[PDB]
Amino acid sequence: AFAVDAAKAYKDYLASGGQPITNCVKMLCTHTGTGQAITVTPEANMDQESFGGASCCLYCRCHIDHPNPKGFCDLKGKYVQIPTTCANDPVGFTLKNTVCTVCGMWKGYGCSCDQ
Amino acid sequence: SSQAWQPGVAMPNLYKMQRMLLEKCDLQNYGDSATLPKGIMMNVAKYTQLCQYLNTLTLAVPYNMRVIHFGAGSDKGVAPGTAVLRQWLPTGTLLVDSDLNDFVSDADSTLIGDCATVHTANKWDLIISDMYDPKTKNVTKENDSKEGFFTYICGFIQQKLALGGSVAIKITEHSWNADLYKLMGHFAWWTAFVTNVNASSSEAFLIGCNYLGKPREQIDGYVMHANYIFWRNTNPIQLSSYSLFDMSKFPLKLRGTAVMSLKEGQINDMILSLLSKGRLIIRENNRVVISSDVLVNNEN
Ligand SMILES: C[S@@+](CC[C@H](N)C(=O)[O-])C[C@H]1O[C@@H](n2cnc3c(N)ncnc32)[C@H](O)[C@@H]1O
Ligand SMILES: Cn1c(=O)c2[nH]cnc2n(C)c1=O
Ligand code: NA
Ligand code: NA
Ligand SMILES: [Zn+2]
Ligand SMILES: [Zn+2]
Repeated sequence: AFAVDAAKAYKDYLASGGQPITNCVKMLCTHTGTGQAITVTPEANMDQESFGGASCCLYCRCHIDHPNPKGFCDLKGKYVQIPTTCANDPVGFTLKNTVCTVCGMWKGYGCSCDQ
Repeated sequence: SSQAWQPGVAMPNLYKMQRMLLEKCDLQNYGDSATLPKGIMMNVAKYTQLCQYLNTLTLAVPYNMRVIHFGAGSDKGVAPGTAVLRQWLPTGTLLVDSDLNDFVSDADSTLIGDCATVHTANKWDLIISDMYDPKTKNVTKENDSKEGFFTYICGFIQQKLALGGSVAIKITEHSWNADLYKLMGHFAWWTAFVTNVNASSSEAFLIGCNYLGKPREQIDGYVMHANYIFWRNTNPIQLSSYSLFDMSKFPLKLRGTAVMSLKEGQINDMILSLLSKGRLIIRENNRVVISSDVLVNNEN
């Protein structure tokens, strides 16, 4: 009944003032994309930065098993769009937020389905 | 001049035709660094400019394209160049990368080990290598052709690059191999390309465009490296990041180039012509299957 809770450890580390994980791979792009959260190619809009997905995944970067029961990664091999205001901590952003399954935008950072 | 707006500079043809002796590389702007866009890694900028230049060549871009990327790890434990390659290549392109040391990657599959351990059942449409050992750079010793991973790369191209495919292999003043230059004469066209963001380095990418599987031209690789250094020594390149701000036409166009499985007896001049124009890839279209040899040791 024991498994390491990496997400809680990183969140707690952040809340106590630890420096965000760095060397997330930021892509060059036009910043005229759809703004969707996780895409097959960089899709940042003017308010976002696009990053290589694997470098923004806590589980990839920490060399640990993904919580997906089959060990699949939501980010590796794709590009993740991070609001520019949060681009200092892309790993923390992807960990703490969820993608709208309807529109593909980040809940609270693009998804307007609740309008 | 207007070169500052290009992604980089390719070796002018007249330099390729010289018969120079090898000298030390002495760059006017040695030690200068380009100012990169905020938060952008050198190797993202470098691979972006490489891909921007590759867009100007007659690359074969088939459906079911397969690309292999050697030396893809970084001292950061991530793979910036792989991320750029995957951005550039058409969606669905099979991308394999590899490096000596463990790293986290966006490639479809990653092999960790010496490149000499890497084997593939299939042939490849594009081979990219950023392999480099800084211990080759020794300005106090003679600068001879290097073997090591260059020996592997030469054999790998000849055995596993599809006809019509292309390569980009990183070299420097001291990290180079004469047979690899000789092998550039087995492509329809070739060059040495210097990225504008890294213009103050003797680095270049040695690009072979459209593999013909036989010599189109006999190149002496010792002389050709001397020609490359002579070019670098007499042509300062202004550091520039300008092309990074223009990504509107970055993605490689899915040309849908034909793939055919042909036997050696069937490759006539008309086929060679098609290969030379980026209009044909010759290989099987089977499954992509890779492996890495593992040396087993019991130290008990
Ligand atoms: C300039 S770095 C790679 C930078 C990387 N392309 C990037 O996108 O940041 C040189 C790479 O070549 C690798 N390399 C050098 N010799 C190698 C060998 N014999 N086999 C496999 N990889 C090698 C190094 O481990 C090292 O990671
Ligand atoms: C390219 N290059 C140079 O241009 C240079 N100039 C002085 N040292 C130098 N070194 C070590 C070098 O590698
Ligand atoms: Na190709
Ligand atoms: Na070197
Ligand atoms: Zn992951
Ligand atoms: Zn929504």
